[PDB]
Amino acid sequence: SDTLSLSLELLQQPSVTPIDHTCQTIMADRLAKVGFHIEPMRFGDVDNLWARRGTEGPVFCFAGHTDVVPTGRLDAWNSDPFAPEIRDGKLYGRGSADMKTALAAMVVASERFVAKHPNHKGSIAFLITSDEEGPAVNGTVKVIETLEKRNEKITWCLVGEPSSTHKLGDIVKNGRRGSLNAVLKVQGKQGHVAYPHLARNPIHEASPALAELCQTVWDNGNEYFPATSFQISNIHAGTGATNVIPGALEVTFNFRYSTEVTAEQLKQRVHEILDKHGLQYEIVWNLSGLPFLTPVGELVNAAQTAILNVTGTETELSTSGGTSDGRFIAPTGAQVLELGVLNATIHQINEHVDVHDLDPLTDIYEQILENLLA
Amino acid sequence: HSDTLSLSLELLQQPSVTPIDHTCQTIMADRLAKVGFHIEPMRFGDVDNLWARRGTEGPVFCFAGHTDVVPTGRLDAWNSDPFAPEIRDGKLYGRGSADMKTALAAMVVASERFVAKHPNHKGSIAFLITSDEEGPAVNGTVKVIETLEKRNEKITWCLVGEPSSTHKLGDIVKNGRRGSLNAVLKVQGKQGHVAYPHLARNPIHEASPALAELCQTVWDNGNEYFPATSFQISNIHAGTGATNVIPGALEVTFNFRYSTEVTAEQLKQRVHEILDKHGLQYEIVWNLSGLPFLTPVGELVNAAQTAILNVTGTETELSTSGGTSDGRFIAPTGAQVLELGVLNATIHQINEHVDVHDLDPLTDIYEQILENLLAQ
Ligand SMILES: [Zn+2]
Ligand SMILES: [Zn+2]
Ligand SMILES: [Zn+2]
Ligand SMILES: [Zn+2]
Repeated sequence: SDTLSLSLELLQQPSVTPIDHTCQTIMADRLAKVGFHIEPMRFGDVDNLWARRGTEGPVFCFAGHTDVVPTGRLDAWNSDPFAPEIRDGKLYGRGSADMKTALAAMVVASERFVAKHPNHKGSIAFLITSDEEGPAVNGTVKVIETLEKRNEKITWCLVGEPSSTHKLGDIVKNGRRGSLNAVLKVQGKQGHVAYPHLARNPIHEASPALAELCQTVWDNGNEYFPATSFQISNIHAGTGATNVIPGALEVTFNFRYSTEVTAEQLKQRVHEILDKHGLQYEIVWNLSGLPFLTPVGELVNAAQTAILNVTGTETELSTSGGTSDGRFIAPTGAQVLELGVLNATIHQINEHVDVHDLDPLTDIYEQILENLLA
Repeated sequence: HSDTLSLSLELLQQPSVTPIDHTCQTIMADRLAKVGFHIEPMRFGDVDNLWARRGTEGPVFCFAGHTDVVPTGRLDAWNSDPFAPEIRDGKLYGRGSADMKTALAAMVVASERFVAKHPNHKGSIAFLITSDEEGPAVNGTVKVIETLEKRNEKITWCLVGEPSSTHKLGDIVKNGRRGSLNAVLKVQGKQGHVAYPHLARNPIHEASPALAELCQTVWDNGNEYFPATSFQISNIHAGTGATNVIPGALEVTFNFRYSTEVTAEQLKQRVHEILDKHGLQYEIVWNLSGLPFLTPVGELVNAAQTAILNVTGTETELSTSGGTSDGRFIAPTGAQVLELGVLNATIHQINEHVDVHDLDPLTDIYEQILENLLAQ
């Protein structure tokens, strides 16, 4: 499996956002040998790659990221997350599902495709970033900004995110809910634990609020998007002393919202709940991504037939899960479709992917090239 | 100008964050040694301790206290360096300025004056000082007492210099304290993607309602001797910093200051009862810092009431409120215990400070306590 060997090379590079750690170079060196122009695009602390074979339309673009989320408790892993290994037909390692394996399949499919169909029409392109998981202010958004400024349009973009639920290709995504982040800093007053009346415990004041937020029903979603969901990712207060009341509480949370609400409606409803609990705080909001929905067209069609032909599965469209760089690509007018491995273990400890899906996914991606460009 | 202020500054300049003594006990010993106190340093683990004693016969009066201070943190919220003591509009600012280096200084100066005035005093005077009172406190005063007890060296009266006062100097003295039970609760979740919560277990979400209940729970109503049991969460942590990752675990550090209406095992049983109710998967590591204690009202209280009234015109009042102290380790021996010090208004806070006008009076009080117990 050429996909497996390339997967391992990428998986061995520790690439926690926004580190690339040679990943885009490894890819570029492959692509450069099969007629792709290599155009790296550094933006601050982020590395990006625009690779393109052909100068005429239509333009098919494979999108993805080389960065991975933090590993977590290193002693909770059964094997080093940056030392990939197979164990009972399962490939373990951070990025094994989200999404270094897809990256590899896109490259091998591209190579195999160019070999059997060298005089194909249109162009094939790769838009790869090293900051998709984080702020994403210097990633794919800046690449698009550059492409748009020189009128370089993408017709079809297939983001190799892990779209599947139960079996490979059972789900493909043409849209996504929005993503709204917040860092809440609740102010109290540092003091002695045995003299709470002379202090303000932020953990105590915020408790009822966090409890309320966690149970609050935001919307019921709609026929295109699941309901808005609330999640607290981080919470911190205190430095260690058991007899000291902390002066502040930091709470980091996020909304994945449907088109039934706007970032502004959510913000206002959240301040309204914090005000209701008589809190003294400050929030720093950040709109990570807008809800988006691209049209169902030939990319969806090419993918329905490729999936059915490789796996015998009837795929189903969805906007579920997280979001992707498709939010920065969709505004250009390209049809966006996400297709990858199972998302069962993404961002989890002992993240893995079934080896039996690597070659199929590679084949699926190859056949999509054939249906759209030959 | 004040000898008490002067020594206060000297002690204050030493960054003695639990359990680093940073020469404080040496500063104190060098002075006590010049007025007949034998100096017996007792280092246990990484904790320094001082048993200083003048005399070999009873009764035995003991000044107790700690040189360690709670952490400062480079918060920048400090108007002046916490280990660079200074005065502003008659207030001495610095970490430990109230808890409790000013008292240490006052005890030493009172001892020096008492000895100069009454060289032929009866009984003995001793200082039992530790560098770990604010922390785990396993290698501190508890060990000194283990040592004294094993060689039948008994303390009659023990005056702890913790900041006992509420509004004005010596308005409150404490002969007892509530217990102190600590816990580090680790709620076990399952790390994952925030947008795929059904495939994970957010421990912050699960614990949220349980914590909320713990904060609103009525543990007891206390009694005529002790205020009601209080619960406080001191620290809470989950997640590395990523916004799209559900953390695998939540760590919650909390404490109970409890009355004699409940026992540590009763509290422990209700907490698990409440956590299990919310269907949490967790482990708790408990640590009993101190048992509730109440010593008898005797000669020491009488000497303190008199001393205080004569110095400030204030009638002190008994109490077991606030936190706890090393009296919890001295009380089991039979010593009458009484805590008397400066205001506790700013202890464990940023910009901790003490009203300078209380230093000389506190010193006079200590000296008079000595006079009322060991002179006539
Ligand atoms: Zn991804
Ligand atoms: Zn991800
Ligand atoms: Zn103290
Ligand atoms: Zn203290």
